[PDB]
Amino acid sequence: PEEVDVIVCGGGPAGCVVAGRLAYADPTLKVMLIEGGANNRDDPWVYRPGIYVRNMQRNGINDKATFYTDTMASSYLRGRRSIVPCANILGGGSSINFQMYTRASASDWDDFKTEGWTCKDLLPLMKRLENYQKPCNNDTHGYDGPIAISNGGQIMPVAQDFLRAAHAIGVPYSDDIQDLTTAHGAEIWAKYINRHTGRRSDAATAYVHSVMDVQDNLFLRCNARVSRVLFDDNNKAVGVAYVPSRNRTHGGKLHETIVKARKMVVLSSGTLGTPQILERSGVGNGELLRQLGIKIVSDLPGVGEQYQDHYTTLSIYRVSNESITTDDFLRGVKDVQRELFTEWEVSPEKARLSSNAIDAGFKIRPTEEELKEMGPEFNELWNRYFKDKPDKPVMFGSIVAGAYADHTLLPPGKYITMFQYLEYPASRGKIHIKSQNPYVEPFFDSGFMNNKADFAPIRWSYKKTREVARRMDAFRGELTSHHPRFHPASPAACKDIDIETAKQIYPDGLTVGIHMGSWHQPSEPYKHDKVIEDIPYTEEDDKAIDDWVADHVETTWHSLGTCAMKPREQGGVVDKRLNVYGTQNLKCVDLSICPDNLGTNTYSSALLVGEKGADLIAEELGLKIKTPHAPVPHAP
Amino acid sequence: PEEVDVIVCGGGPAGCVVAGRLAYADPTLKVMLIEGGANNRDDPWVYRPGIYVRNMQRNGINDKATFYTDTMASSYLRGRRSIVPCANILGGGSSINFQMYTRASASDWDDFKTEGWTCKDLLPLMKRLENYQKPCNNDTHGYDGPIAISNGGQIMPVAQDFLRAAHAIGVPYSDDIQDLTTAHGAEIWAKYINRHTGRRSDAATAYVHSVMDVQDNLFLRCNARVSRVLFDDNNKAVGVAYVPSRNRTHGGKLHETIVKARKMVVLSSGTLGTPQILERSGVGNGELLRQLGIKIVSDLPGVGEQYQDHYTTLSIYRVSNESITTDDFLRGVKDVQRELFTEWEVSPEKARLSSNAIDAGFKIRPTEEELKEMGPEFNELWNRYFKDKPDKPVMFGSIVAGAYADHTLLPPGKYITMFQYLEYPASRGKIHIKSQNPYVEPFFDSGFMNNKADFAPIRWSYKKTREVARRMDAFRGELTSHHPRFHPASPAACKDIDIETAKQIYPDGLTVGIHMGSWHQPSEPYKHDKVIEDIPYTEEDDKAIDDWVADHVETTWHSLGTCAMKPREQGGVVDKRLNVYGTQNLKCVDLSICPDNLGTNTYSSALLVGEKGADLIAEELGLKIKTPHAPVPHAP
Amino acid sequence: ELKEMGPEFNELWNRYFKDKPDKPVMFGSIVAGAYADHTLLPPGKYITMFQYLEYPASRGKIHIKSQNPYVEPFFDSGFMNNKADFAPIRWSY
Ligand SMILES: Cc1cc2nc3c(=O)[nH]c(=O)nc-3n(C[C@H](O)[C@H](O)[C@H](O)COP(=O)(O)OP(=O)(O)OC[C@H]3O[C@@H](n4cnc5c(N)ncnc54)[C@H](O)[C@@H]3O)c2cc1C
Ligand SMILES: Cc1cc2nc3c(=O)[nH]c(=O)nc-3n(C[C@H](O)[C@H](O)[C@H](O)COP(=O)(O)OP(=O)(O)OC[C@H]3O[C@@H](n4cnc5c(N)ncnc54)[C@H](O)[C@@H]3O)c2cc1C
Repeated sequence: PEEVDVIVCGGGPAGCVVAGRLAYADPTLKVMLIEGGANNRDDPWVYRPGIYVRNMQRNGINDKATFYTDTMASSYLRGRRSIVPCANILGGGSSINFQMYTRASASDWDDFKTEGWTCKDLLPLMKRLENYQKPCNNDTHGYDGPIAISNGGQIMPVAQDFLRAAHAIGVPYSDDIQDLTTAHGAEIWAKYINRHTGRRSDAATAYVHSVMDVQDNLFLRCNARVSRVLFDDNNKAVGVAYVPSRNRTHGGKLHETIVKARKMVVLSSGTLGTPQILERSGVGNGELLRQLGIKIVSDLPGVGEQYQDHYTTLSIYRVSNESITTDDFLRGVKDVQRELFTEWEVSPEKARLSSNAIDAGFKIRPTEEELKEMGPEFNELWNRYFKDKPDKPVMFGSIVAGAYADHTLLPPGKYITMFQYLEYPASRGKIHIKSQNPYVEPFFDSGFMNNKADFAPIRWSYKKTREVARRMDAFRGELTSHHPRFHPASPAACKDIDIETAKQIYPDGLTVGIHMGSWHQPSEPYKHDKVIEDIPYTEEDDKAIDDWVADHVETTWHSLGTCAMKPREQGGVVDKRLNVYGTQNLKCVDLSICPDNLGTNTYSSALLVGEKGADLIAEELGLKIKTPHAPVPHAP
Repeated sequence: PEEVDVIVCGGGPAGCVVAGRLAYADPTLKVMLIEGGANNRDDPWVYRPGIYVRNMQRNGINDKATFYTDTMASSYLRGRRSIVPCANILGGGSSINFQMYTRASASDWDDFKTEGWTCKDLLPLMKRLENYQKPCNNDTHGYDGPIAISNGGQIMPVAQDFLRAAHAIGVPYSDDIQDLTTAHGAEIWAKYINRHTGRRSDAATAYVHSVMDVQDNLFLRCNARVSRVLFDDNNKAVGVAYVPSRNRTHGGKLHETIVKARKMVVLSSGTLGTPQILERSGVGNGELLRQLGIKIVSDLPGVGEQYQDHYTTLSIYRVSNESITTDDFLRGVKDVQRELFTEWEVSPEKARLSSNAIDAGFKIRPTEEELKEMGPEFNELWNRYFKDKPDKPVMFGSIVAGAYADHTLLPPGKYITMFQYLEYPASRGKIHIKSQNPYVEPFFDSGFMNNKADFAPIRWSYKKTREVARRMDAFRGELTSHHPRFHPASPAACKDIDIETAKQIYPDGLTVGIHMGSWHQPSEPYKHDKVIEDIPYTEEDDKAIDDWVADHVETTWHSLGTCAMKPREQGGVVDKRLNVYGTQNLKCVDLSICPDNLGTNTYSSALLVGEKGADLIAEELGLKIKTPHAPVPHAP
Repeated sequence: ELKEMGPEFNELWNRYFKDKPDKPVMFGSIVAGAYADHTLLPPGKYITMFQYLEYPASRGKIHIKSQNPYVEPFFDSGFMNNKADFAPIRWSY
C-alpha cells in the first residue's frame, strides 16, 4: 500500500531482524522492507555456501555488490585508490559473505560506554539469534535462534595441519575462541551454514521469508533504491521515497514513489548506505548540505565520519598437489564443478560445497618480548587500548584451502592463503554524498593506514603466519610474485615451488626446471624429518613488509561507525535507543551506529545490533517479541 | 584448561569408551581425552568403510598410522625386520581397521584367571556395547549399544562361493561363529558398519562425539603426544605432560604443556604406546630406566614384555574376469572409483562401498588325523593349551574379494586373497624406549616365529585354504609369484592363470601365451564338472611352506599383553582393577593389560576392556553408568 | 640515446664502437611464447623479447679443481663485473 506503520530501509542483517521480529510480534503491525538489491529467496547462487567467492568479481555480470572507490589517491597506500565493496542484495552481507562465525569480545561491547549495550545486557540477545550446531565446552551460545551455526559439511585436512603448526609456535588450541573471553588461541572455525541442509544461514530467509510464509503483514519491495526520508514540519519522519535500481527510465528522469510511515522509519542500508540517505534527506554536515542545495533538517557533522574497517592482508603459499583445495573449482574446471554441485544436491550434510573452506584460524596477541620490536606509535596504542584489556586480540589469522586471488594472475597448481586482519585499527576514513541525485557515486575515503600504528601489528602478522605456513605438512613454498620485495640475498627472501612439485603440474611440459631468468629461488623438496628455525629479519626486510602492506592491504567488508552512537557534542548521530538526534520516529539500526570497532567478523554483530533495535522498537510500540521465531524455510 | 578430574591418554576404542562413559555418568565430571593423532570427526576418509585399505600405505602422504620396525633382523624370519604398524588417529584402530566383527571364545576371558574378568562377569558388558543389525539364532548380542554391527550394504558373490567350498572340505556352516562357543565353523562375516547409514562404527563417533554434542564436560585435545605421567610424593598420579605430534619447534627444542588430574589418570595409548608412556614416566624395568637416567617410581620389569599378536599369512589366487572384486578400485581406475563413491552417496544402505569385502570365512580346529602331521613342538602346545579347551580355534581364515597386496607387484586381472591368521601364537616379543625423548623410536622386537610350534598350524592353514580356493567357481589359478617356492615338478607346485582368462585380459595384446621364459605353468580352463582331489605334499614341499611362512608372515594389528594383568611376582603390571602396581590413581585400560591371547579380531576385545574399565572407575568414583549412551551422530 | 647511458659505457663506446659502424650494441628478437618456467607463469598466452649484449666488457674464468675428470671446476661467469654492461641492457628493456 501507500501507508504502513514501520519502514525498514535496507534489507541487511540488522534490517531483516528488525522487519521480521516486529512483524511476527504483532500480526496487525503493517511493516515493509525496502531494498536496493534484488530478492534472494531460493536463489541457488545465494543458498549454496561454496560459491561465495564469485560475489566480489568486477566482471560486468555480477550485481550482488556495489563497489565504492577512494575519490583521491592515498599517499599512505603508496598511491592507490582503495576499493571497498558492500552488498547489493536482500540479506546484504548475509547473502554473499565468507560465512565465518566469529563473535566480538566482552570488553568490545562494554567500551560502547552506553546504557543497555553492556556484555551483561546483550548476552541474552546474542543467544536469541544463534542456533549453535557444534560441540563446545561452555554455555555461551544459543540453541534455538533462527541463525544456524555449524562446522559445515566437511573440514579440509589443511585445518588440522594449520593447528599442528600453530601449536608448534605456541598459539594454544581451544574448542571455542568465540566465547567472548578469548584473544589468544586457535580453533576449527565455524560457519553460517546449517549442519543438516548445508545451506547458507542468510538473515533474509531466517527472519523475513519465515514470516512472509505465515502472515500477510510484512511487505517486501526489492530493486528499490531508497532516495530519502520524508520529514515533517516538526522533523518527525512521515514517510520515505524510492527509485528503480537501474536508471533506465525514459529520458533518465528520476521516478520517485512515496511510501508513508505512521509509527517508525528504520535505516538499515549499511555503514556506507545509511549516511547517504540521511545526508540527502537533510541530516548531515551543514556546510555540505548547503553546498548541494539541501534544506538542513538536522546539523550532525558526524554523519558519514569515523569510517572504521578491519585491514586485510592475504599471504599466499603453494601447497603439494595431493592437497585438497578449491583452486581448480575456482578456476572453472568443468568436471571439478559438475562434481561438487552434484555432491551438494545429493548429500548436503557431507558436501565440500557446504563449506567456505576457511576451516581453521586464530585470534592472537603479542608477548612482552614481541612488543619491543613493534613501533613506538603501536606501543602507545598498546598501553592506551590493549594493555589491561586481556580479552581483546590484536590480529586475526585463518587458512583458506585455496588462493583467494585472481587465478588469471596466479601460476598453475594448488595454494593456501593466510587470510589476516587487524582487529582494532587506529586509522579512520569518511563518506559524503556529492549530489541529491541518488544514482551519483558519493565521495569516499577508506583512510586505510593513515595512522602509523596500524603497520607494525600487520607486519608482525605476516611474519607470524609465515612461520605457521613453513611448519605445515602441505607447504611447498611462498608464491614469490605476491610476497614482499625482499632483497634476493636476504635470509628472509622467499622460496617458490620445489622441482618435484613443479614436474607433477606439467609432466609433459618442455619448460619445467629451466632456470633461464632466475625468477624464483626454488624450495628444496619436502622432508618429513626437517628441523625448522624461525626466519631472521632486518630493518630493510621490515621496510619491505611495511611497503607490501601499504600496496596490498584491503577491506574485510567489516565496515562500521558512520552514524556513531555517542553523545552529540562528541559528534555522535544517535541515542542509546538509536533515534537520530534532531528528529522523531527515525532510527538507524545497522553497523553504522557502532562508536568503536569489534574484534570479530561482523555478521554476528550486525545481527545483535538488529536484535537490540528490535527490543528498543518493540517496547516503544508496546509490543513483545515472540520466541521462537517463525519456522525458517527448508530447515529440518 | 589446565586442570580436570579424569585424563584419558590415547583415543583408541578403550580410551573412547572410558572418556565417553564417565563424562556421561556425571555431567560434573570434567574429563579430557588426549590423542597423539588427528581428529577423525566427519572425515570421509574415516567414515566410508570401502577405503580402509589405504591406511597402511608407506607413501609419505598417509599419516593415520605409525610404523614400528624391528630394531634388529630376525634369524627366524630368514633375516627380515618385521614391520608392526599401529593407529595414529582419534578412534585409533577403529578409524582405520578392516572392520571385521569377531569375538573371543568364552574360555579366553576365563583363562585371564582374574575375578571380574570371567566370561560370565563380562557377558552383560559385551551386550552393553553392541548394536547388532543382522539376524542370528542366539541371545548373545546386544541391541541398544553405541557400536553398530551388520553384514553391510552388499555381500559379494564370492562369499557363498567360499562357503560352498568350505562345506565341501568339512567346515560346517553356522549362523554365528561369534557366539563365544564356536571354534570350528564358517559364517558370512559381519562388519563394524551401520546397516542403515553405511558408515563405519568407529569408537570416537559412538562414545565421544555423541557426548561432546550434548554436554560441556568432555574435552578433546587431538594432535598431542602424551610424554609422561606426573607423579606425587607417594606415587599418586597428579597429571600428564604432552608435546605436539610434529617436532617442528624453533631449534627442535622440547615444548611440554602440563595438565593435572584430580581423581584419575587412565592410559589407553595402545599396546605399543602405553608401555612407552610408563617407562619414560619412571615405571618399568629398573635397570633400563637407570641407564636412560629416569628416576624410578615403580620397578615393573614386565612393562613392555609379553608382546603378543596374531600372525597373518596372505594366500593370493587368481579368479575369472566376470568375478566382482575390489582390484580395479584398489588400482585407482577413476570411473570405477567414481561409480562406487557416487553409489555410496545416493544409497549407502545397499552400496558396494558400505563394506570391507571380507564377506565370509571360518574359525578352524585340527582333527586327530591332522595333529599327527604337525610337529612334536605343536603337539606339545596342543596338549598344554588346546586339548581341554575345545572352544578355542587354532587358525582364522577368511576371503577378501580382492588382492590385499601391493598391486604394483601384481599382474593384471582379478584376485581373491585367503586372509589367514594364527589365533594363539606361542611366540613372544618386547618393546622398550631408548630415550627420555618421546619423539625417538623405541627398541622393538615382534618376536614372530621365535617359537617353532607356530609354524605347523600356519603351514596347515596354507594347505587347507588352498583346497578351498581350488574348489571355488571363481578360481582360475594360484599366483605363482606370491606362493611358496615349490620344486617345479612337485605335484604341489602352483598352476597359474589359464589361457582363456589371460586372452580376456589383453584381447589385442601381442604377448599373451608366449611360452618363452617358462615363467608359469598355466591352469587348464574352467570346467564346472571337474572332479577335484587334495594336493599331496612331501617333506620338501612342507619346507618350502615353512620358508614361505618365515618370509611372508606379518602382524594382524591385534597387538596385546605389554602391561599384563597378573600378580606382580609373575611379571604382571596391573591389579584385577587395572591399577598400576606401586602407584595411586593410575590405570592402563587398553589391550596392553591382557595376560593371554584372544581367538578374535581384537576391536571387540578393546571395547569390552574399555566397558570394564569404565565400570571399575565408575564404582571407585561412586558414579552410575547410563544406558543407553548418548545418541551417535547421523545414526537413526 | 648515448647521453642516457653514463660515463663508463661512453668510455667503452669511444674505445670500441665509435669508428666501427658495423658493430651493433644489443640484439633483440620476439619469441612467440614464454621462454620461462610455465610452472611460474599465470595462465594465458605470452611472447618474450629475447635480448642479449653483443660485446660485453665483463670477463669471467674457468679452472679445474682436481686431476680427476669428473670433479666440477671452479667457475666465474663474471657477468656485470663491469658497470659499463648495465646501461645498454637497461636501454634494451
Ligand atoms: C564479501 C564479504 C565478506 C565478508 N566476510 C565476512 C565473514 O567472513 N564473516 C562474517 O561474519 N561476516 C562477513 N562479512 C561482514 C558482514 O556481512 C557485514 O558486517 C554485515 O553484512 C553488515 O550488515 P548491515 O546490516 O550493517 O549492512 P549490509 O549487510 O551491508 O546490508 C545493507 C543493505 O542495504 C541495502 N541498501 C543500501 N543502500 C540502500 C538504499 N539507498 N536503498 C535501499 N537499500 C539499500 C543494500 O542493498 C544491502 O542489501 C563480509 C561482508 C562481505 C560483503
Ligand atoms: C589396519 C588395522 C586392521 C585391523 N583389523 C582389524 C579387524 O579386521 N577386525 C577387528 O576387530 N580389529 C582390527 N584391528 C585391531 C583393533 O583395531 C585394535 O586391536 C584395537 O583398535 C586396539 O585398541 P586400543 O584401545 O588398545 O589401542 P589403539 O586402537 O591402537 O589406539 C591407540 C591410540 O592412542 C594413540 N597414541 C599412541 N601413543 C600415544 C601417546 N604417546 N600420546 C597420545 N596418544 C597416543 C594413537 O594415536 C591411537 O589413536 C585392526 C587395526 C588396524 C590398525
